[PDB]
Amino acid sequence: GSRSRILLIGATGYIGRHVAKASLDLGHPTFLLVRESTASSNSEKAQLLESFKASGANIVHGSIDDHASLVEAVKNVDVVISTVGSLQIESQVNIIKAIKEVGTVKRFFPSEFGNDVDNVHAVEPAKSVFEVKAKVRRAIEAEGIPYTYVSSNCFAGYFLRSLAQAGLTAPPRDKVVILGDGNARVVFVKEEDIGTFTIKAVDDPRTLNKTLYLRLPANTLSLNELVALWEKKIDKTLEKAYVPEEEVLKLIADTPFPANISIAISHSIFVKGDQTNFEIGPAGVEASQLYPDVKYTTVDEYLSNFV
Amino acid sequence: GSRSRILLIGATGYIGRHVAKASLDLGHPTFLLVRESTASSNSEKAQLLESFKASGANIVHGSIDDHASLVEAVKNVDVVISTVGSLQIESQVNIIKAIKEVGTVKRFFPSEFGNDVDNVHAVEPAKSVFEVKAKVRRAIEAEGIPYTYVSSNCFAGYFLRSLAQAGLTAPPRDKVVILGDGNARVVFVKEEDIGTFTIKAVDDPRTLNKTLYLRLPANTLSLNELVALWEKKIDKTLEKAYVPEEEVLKLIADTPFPANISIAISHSIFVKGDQTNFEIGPAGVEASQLYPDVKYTTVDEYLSNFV
Repeated sequence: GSRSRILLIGATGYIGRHVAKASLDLGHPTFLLVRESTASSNSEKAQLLESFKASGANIVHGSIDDHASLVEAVKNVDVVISTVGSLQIESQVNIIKAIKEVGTVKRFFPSEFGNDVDNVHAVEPAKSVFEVKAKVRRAIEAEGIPYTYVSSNCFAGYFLRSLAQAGLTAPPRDKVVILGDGNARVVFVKEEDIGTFTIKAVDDPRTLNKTLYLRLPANTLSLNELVALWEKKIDKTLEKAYVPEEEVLKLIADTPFPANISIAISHSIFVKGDQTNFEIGPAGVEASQLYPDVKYTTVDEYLSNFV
Repeated sequence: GSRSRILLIGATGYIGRHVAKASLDLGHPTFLLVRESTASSNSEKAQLLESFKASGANIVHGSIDDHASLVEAVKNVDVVISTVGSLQIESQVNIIKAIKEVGTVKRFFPSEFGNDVDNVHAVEPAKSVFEVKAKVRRAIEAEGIPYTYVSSNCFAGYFLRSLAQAGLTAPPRDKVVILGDGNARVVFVKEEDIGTFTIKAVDDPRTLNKTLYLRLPANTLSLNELVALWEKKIDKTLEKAYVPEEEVLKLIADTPFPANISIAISHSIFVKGDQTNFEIGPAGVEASQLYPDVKYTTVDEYLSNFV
């Protein structure tokens, strides 16, 4: 179970909890940075930490708004994996200053785990959300810090489970709204799989100073293909609506915060096809060609459960 | 006579457009800080700008980030209204330094137009979102800028046309999901009316250093009374589902950005009832009792267009 000491900053977040679990499962010494908080006011969180120290994670008590707790937690580790929320994507500049000041960190993974922000054709407000991450990448690069940018694409438990439908928690059995032509390919990855491939890249030299894509073969399809795989399984036809790009942009302009960020990320992904409309260059590498050994849940597998 | 000059920052945003309209309709000198009118990109923006130019507005050049464009723009006015989207709220601190240097400005309206962030019982991530706006209020107050905070509660175009169902667009005809008990009262306001009441307030001594609340009597209702009114309109009863606070909190935790912000803002409004569960204090003022003049669109009138 390899050897390196990993620090998770933002362990209780949506993808952070899966990256933390797999850190423990491929057997590393896992450190979790935790800010002092009132636990009744932050219940599910306290309970998630409870279960991480029960699994064996080593809690460091800190904040990225405390350089002294950051430099300390960073001295202590080999790779730093940030999985913070959108509210503090820009505050990762603190983790960089501390990573710079310490010198002992072998690899920094910033909070990415979605689209590759240097290869999107996004419209506002999504265009600005992505530009905050891109700017942290240029700051990691300016410091000379060793990095891996994980571009894990679409969370299966959000987008696949909903069949890319804005409100849902289960695949619709009546109707779907397909944005654009429905032929842009997307890739969906189960969150627990995102956590495993991320932890497998930590010490590998093929992922040093690379963007790691998760372009998983069995998991790459268009919404047309996904609706058709599910009409088959549920053995009935869904009523469909087709929304062109122009009608999606009007929707974005006429929706307030935060739902306009949702619809604009969905234009980048489902209309523009931003997860699959560019080639992995010299500075990129793919997780299935790099770790062919990992068995990931396919879209057919994840969908058969909801049938 | 001599009418007050209004500069509006964020004029093409979701609410800024309705404020800019009303400044022009109530005969104020209207100046709009615009950076560019992008060649092919947001031509909706461009044709919005054009509409306001044709209607009488003066386009001032510059942005929240050119400090000199801002100083030069705020010196030539009496009232400054900011309606920037959530991604730039934190940067309105640029507008505070420019207003503070100029001395001239009689009133600053920060980008509020929602819940009173100083009377909120929110959970994360909404808690953190509400606080960057609370952080700006304090800074206005710290440099002693005259101000008016517009707490205009629920936008009818997002929350009333949907009957508080996320997924948007039209009131359901079958079932409805209600968060909490459905008795927490909320105030729905049509965006046009939010433009009106904001401008009615720019000169008033009664709103000077006050929080102006839109608790419009015919529009303040609980979601259980809303479903009942609509049920009556379409002469049919819907099914209801009540989600307890424990599962609302769990869903926020198990949903990614930005949808978790959406759910945490619905928790504040529809489960905590933060729009109506406090008393308007000595530094608050209410809009319909201040302006009995404005024949605001009522919920029944708004909802009739969906029958």
